[PDB]
Amino acid sequence: MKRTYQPNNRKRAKTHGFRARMKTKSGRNILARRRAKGRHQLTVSD
Amino acid sequence: AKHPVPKKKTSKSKRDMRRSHHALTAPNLTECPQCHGKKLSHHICPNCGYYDGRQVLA
Amino acid sequence: QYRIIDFKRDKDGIPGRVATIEYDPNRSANIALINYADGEKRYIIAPKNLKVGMEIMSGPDADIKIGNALPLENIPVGTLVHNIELKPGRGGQLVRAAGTSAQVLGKEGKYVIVRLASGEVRMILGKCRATVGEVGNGGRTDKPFVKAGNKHHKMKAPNVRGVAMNAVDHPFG
RNA sequence: GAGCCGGUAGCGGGCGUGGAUCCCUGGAUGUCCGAAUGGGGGAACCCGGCCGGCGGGAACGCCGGUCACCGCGCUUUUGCGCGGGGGGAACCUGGGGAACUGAAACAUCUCAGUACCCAGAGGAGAGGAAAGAGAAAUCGACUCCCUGAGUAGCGGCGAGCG
RNA sequence: GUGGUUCGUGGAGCCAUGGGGGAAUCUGGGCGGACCACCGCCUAAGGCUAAGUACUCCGGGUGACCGAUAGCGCACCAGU
RNA sequence: CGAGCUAGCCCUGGCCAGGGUGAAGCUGGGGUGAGACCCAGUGGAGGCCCGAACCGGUGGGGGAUGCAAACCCCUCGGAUG
RNA sequence: CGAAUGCCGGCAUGAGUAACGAUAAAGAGGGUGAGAAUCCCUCUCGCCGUAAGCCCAAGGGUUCCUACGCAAUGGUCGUCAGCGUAGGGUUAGGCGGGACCUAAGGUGAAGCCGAAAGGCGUAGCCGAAGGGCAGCCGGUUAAUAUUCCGGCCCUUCCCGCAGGUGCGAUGGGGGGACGCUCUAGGCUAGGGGGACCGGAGCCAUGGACGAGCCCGGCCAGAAGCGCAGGGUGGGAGGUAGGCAAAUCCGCCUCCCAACAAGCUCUGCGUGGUGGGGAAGCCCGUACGGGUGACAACCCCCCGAAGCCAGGGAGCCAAGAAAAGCCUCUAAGCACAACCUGCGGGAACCCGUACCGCAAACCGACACAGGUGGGCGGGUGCAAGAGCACUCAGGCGCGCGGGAGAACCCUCGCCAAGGAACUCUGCAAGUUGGCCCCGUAACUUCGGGAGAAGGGGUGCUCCCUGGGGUGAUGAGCCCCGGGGAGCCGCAGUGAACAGGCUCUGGCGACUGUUUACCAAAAACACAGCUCUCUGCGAACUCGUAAGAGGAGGUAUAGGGAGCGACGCUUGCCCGGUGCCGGAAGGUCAAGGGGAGGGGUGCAAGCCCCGAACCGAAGCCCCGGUGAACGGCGGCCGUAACUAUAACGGUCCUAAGGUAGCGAAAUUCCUUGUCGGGUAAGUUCCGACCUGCACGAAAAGCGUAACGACCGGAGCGCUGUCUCGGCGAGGGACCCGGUGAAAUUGAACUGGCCGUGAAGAUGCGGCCUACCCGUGGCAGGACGAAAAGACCCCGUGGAGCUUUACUGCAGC
RNA sequence: GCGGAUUUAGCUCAGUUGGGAGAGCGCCAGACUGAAGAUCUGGAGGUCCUGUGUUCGAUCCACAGAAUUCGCACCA
Repeated sequence: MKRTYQPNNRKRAKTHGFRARMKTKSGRNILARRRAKGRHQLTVSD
Repeated sequence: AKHPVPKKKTSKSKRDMRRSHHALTAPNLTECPQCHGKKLSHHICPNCGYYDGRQVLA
Repeated sequence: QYRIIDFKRDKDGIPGRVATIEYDPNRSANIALINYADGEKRYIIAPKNLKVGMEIMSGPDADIKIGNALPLENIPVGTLVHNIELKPGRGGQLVRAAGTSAQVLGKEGKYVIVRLASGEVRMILGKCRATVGEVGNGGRTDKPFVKAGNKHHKMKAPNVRGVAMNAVDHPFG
C-alpha cells in the first residue's frame, strides 16, 4: 500500500542533512532558530 | 455505523438487576468412596484412585 | 545515435570526396561521411546526389560542380543552393532537409538575392557562402503511422495536445 | 581551615594540619564536527605534500608533529606582513518592505514605514556645531522627558491621521 | 517623475533624488514655504565627536506576584 | 518547509513462463520481352491473437466500532509496448 | 459559577453482550513446572511447495546464542518470547564501498547578470549493484564466516640483482561501447533412466526374495593439454599534414593481404584434497549424533529464457562520458628509464550477527496492504513458474470445550416448468483443453472465425512409417498409421479451462485518465485545416544576465478546431477579432510664437501660454470564415382534401444549401404507419407539420475494433412459480480476555384527546405482577454530523465578458 | 398566469403637430392582339381591433377587454 514513510538512507540523509541545511539561507536560519530556541539536536543527527 | 446505541444512561439500580438474575452455585460435591475427603460427585481424585478400580496415582 | 557533427567547411583546397551513405537520424538529413585530403573527415551535409563515389569539395575558386560550395560571391545566377549562409559565415544559414532550397534568383552589390526556400525572397551579403544542389530528404514526408502513434515512437514529444481542457490552464488557452 | 574521591546512599581501596575538599584569578592540555578555509563530503567521517622521532622495524620500518582556503592592503619585487569574516534572547540604523481590519461596501485611506526578510555597527548604535531657527533685531550641537497640541492642520475635508 | 514632512497633487515650500539641461567662488550662493521688491538668516555640494534617552542573555534587590490544573509551558535522570 | 506524496521530465540497469497467427524478404516453378504478377517453400514483422509472473483495478459478492482509513472473494483488461 | 456539542482529570455506561486479526485442522503418549489446550521430546494427521522456498539487497538496527527470570508487552494461558537481567558472540591484499572513471545532476577560482539575500557557471571536484578491478571448496563454536583452519590459485607495491630494450606524459591516436526483435555453433547448471557399482535392511500379510523394495554413485584444480569459438589483417613509401608541436593514427599507392599465424572463456584434466552417507568401539545409543568402516564415486539420456562472445541476421523509431594499449614533449634515463625474471619484503580506512515475498521493512498493533533481482524438485497436462499431489526446507495462522436452534456468512442439491423476477437474465449456471470435419451475411480482402455447425479422445493386443540416437545394435523422441477389442453414466475421467446469436448508437481502433465511488460517447490520438516564425527566430519561465527553443533552421519550430478512411463540405464580413490602407479628421508628451500677468523706479524676473508642426491609436476605405458568428416572416394557387409547380410581399448582412429527421437535437407523444410479441410508451424500419439538425465544436456512412450503452433469439439455470434439504462459519451455552459513540434522569402501556399543533411523564379511561436470555423490527421524531437543498450576514474563495480600477508585456 | 410588440382599403407594409392618409400587389372600363399574357390608360377602395376616455379634434394621445406572434418559467 506504498505509504510514504519508506526511509531510503541514501535519500533521507541526502535530501536533508546538516550540510544541506547550512547550504542555504532558510536552512541555516531556522537551524540557529532551533539551536537556541529549544535545544534538541538536528535533522541528520537523526 | 452505530444504528442503535443506548439512549439514556443505564439505571445504576436496574443495571445491577439485569446482573441480578445471575446466581453462583458451588459444585454439588459428595464425600469420597474411601479416600475419605470431599470430592467431585462421581470421580477419582488426588486422594483416591478407586471407584472400584485402582486407576489413578499420587 | 543521439549526436550531431558538421555544418560549415572553411579550410578549402582540401579535396572533399563524398565518403558514403550515412543517411542520418538527427535532423531530417542524410549525410555522407566526407573524406578530406589529410584523412580528416566530416559527417557532412546531405545534399542529394554526389554519389558514394567520393568526388568534390568547393572553395575560394569555384566548380559549380553540383553539391559543393563557395561564397554567393563566386556564385552563378540561377543556382539552387542550401548551406544557406546568411551572415558572413555562421555555418549554414537554412535549408536543412528543406529540399527546395534558395535560388540565386538575382544578386546585386555586396548583397546577393535568395529566393528563400522557406517561402519568400530577399538578400545575403558578399563573400558570404552557400553550397548548391539538392538537400537529400526523400520526399522525407508522409510514411505511415498506421495502428500506433509513430509519434510516441518519436521519443519525440508525445507532448500530446489539449486546448479544450476542462480548465483555467495554459499561455493563450 | 581541617576533612575529602562529585548528584549514589554501596563496595573495593585511598589523601590530607611537613596550611587536603573546596572558593578565585592566572595557567598547560585542549579528541572530532560546526565560519571550517588543505582536499572531499550524506558534520561529528574519509582523502593529500615536509619536518618529524627514526620508529618493532627481536634476523625487521610509524605515528606524531606539522602544514598550505578565500576574500583584505600593500615594500610593488617572487609580493612578505596586516584586517575580515561566524555568532548572538531583545535593543539600533539602513536595504526591501504586506493583506486582513477600521471607512459598518469598497477602489482614496488606516492599519505602517507596522509584521517580515535582508546588510550591517555596536554595547549601544541614532544622530550630532548650522545653506538652522525664528523674527521680540532673538536664538544658537546632537538626543532624550515633560509642555507645546490633540492645538497650528492633512483629508471620497468622510475614518482617521496630527 | 517619486520620497520625507502634518501636505492625500494641491495656492503648496524646504531637504532627498530618477531621467535632461549643466551656475555663480564674498557685491558669491540657498534660505523666511508661488511668485516680486526690500529686510532678516546662513554660509552647504568631505570627515571624528565620549555624555543626556532604549535594551535585556546575565548578577543583585524588591514585590497588597504565584503556590503546583497558578507561575516561564518546563521547581529538577523536560523543549526531553 | 516538502517528488522517499504523486505527476511529471533527465541518467542509468532489470523484466515480459508458455503458445498462436502467420506480411516485407529471399529460393525455386509459372503462358509473355523483360516484366507485371501467381503459386509453393522458406520467413519470422505486429503498440497482433490466446493465456501467468507483472501491471489493473469495470461487473457482482463481503466487509462497514472492518485484516485494512480501500482490504478479501468470485469476475474482468493489457499482457515486446 | 449546572451551565459555553468547554478545557484538565479521574469515573461509570452499553456489558460481563461485541471482538481475537484470514474455515491451511488437529489428536495421543511421555518430560519439565508452583501451575501448563497454550513450553520440550515423541508417535498418528492436515497445509505449502512457485510457495507459506533458501538468497542478494533495501530498511531495522542487537533484535542473536547462553544461564538465569515473568511484574507489564504477548488481544486466554503460559514454567514459552522476536518479554527482563547478564554474560558472550559478527576478523578479508584478492567479497563489497573507498584509497580510480565519468553523463545526468550538484558543486564549482575564473566569467556572467540582482536592491541585499541572489542568479547563472568554465574547467577542475562531488556524484552509481552504469565503468573498472587480483581466488575457490572442504573444514571448524552458543553465535560469526568467499575473512578462522587447511588444501589448492593469485594481486599491487618495494629493495636487489639477472636478462631486456629510445624509456619518458597523458596531450594524440585507436580505446574500452553498447537498440531492439530474432536465430547457427559449442559448453558445465540442471534434470532422467539405468538394476551398472557400493552398503544398512526388509519380504510379513494371497502371492514376489526376483532386472524387488531403499540410499547414493559428485564438488573443487597449476598448467600441459585435442572437442570449442571468441576479438585481426602485413610491410614500404608518399604523409601539399593532421589530429594546434615531429615519429602516431588519418588519408593515396605496390607488393604477403585465406579455411593462415595472432592474442582474452569452456572439457580434459588432473596435480593433489576434500567431501561422501548408513554405519560407526569410547559415547548422549539420544534435546543423537558430534564424531571412527567405507563408501559406490560408472553409462546412455534430455537440454537453457542471457555461458562462451565485444556472435550472426534483420530492423529503424538508426543503440553515454574518463583506466588499459600504442604514439610520442617536458624531460630526464639515458651502466641506471620502461619491460621482463627470481629472491627477500610490504598490503590500509568502513563494513558481517538475525529478520529480512517480512510478527524484526514501510501501515501508529505479531493488523489476509505493499515492497527490486536469483533455478525455482518431481509425477501427470500439447507447451508452460497456470493447474492436483507431493522432494528438500516451511507452517498448524496464538485462545480452547460444547452444543448443534433462527438468522448472516461461504458452499453443494432438485423434480415438473424453465425469465415470467426484475429496471436489467445483476448473479449464477450454460460453455468451457487439444484434433478432424465444416464456416454465414460483410470486406478498408488483413478479417470478421475459436465464429456457426459436428465428431474426437480411456486403457490392451496386432502389423506399418519417421525426426534426435557417434555407424546405430537394452538406450530417447514428434508420429501417425490402420486393424481388432476391452470395460464404466460416463474414457480434456479430478485440477487448472468461451455461451453464442442477431441487431442499433457513438467513438474508430491498443491507449489514458477522475488515487478511497464514476475508464465513458471524455483526453489521446495516427490524419486534416487556417497559421505565427527567418532565426541572435515566433511563444514560456527570467529583476536584466539566460536558459528554453535548436547545435532546430519553413518537408522546420510554435498557435490551433477536427480527431482512421469514404463521400463532402454551401449561403452571408452589414457588428467583431484580425490582414492591409495611412491620403483625410482626431488626439499625449513635444517643439513653438501672438498674448496676458505679478512684482519691477528700470533692466529684469517668475507663470499662464497657444496659431502651427507632432506617435501609436481610433474614425473611414478594402480583404477577411477549417476566425467569433449569423444562414426570415405571413398572404395566394393546380392541389374535388394538404405546404406544393408558379405568385403576392415586408425587414435583413445575406434570410440552409447537399446528407440527415421524431435522433440522446421532436415536450404536443405511448406523434402515425410497418415488423418483432398474447399483448411493447423500449427497440428496428419508414413518414417527416425537424417544439429548437446542418458540415468543421464537422455533416451523412463506415469493416474492424469497445469491461462503452441500448435493442432481439437459440443455450442454460432456484433469478422466478415460495422452494425445500444439506455442508462447512458466528450466533447460542462453557472457561480465559474483556472496548467502543449516545447519553439531564428515569421505577417509561394501549387507548381517545390535548399542548407548539404527529406525546411513554397533561385529562378521562383500559389492561397491567417481580427478573430476565434467544430473537423481530416499530416508537423513544433513535445514533453520526451545530443541513452541504434553502434563505439571511452592505460573509469567503475559482472562473468567466463590452463590469470598476490597476499591474504586467506588447 | 408575466413581458414586448401587433391587429388600417383583398395582401404585405408606412406616418411623433394628431391637426386634414398611402406605398407595391392584387380588382372593373381603355387600349395594344386574331387571340389571352407580360405591357402603356384610367379608375374604384378602407371600425386605421371592441369599448372607452383626455382631447377643439387624435386610429397616430391614454384604459380596460378580444385574437396576433415572441419571450417565460428555475429552487430539491
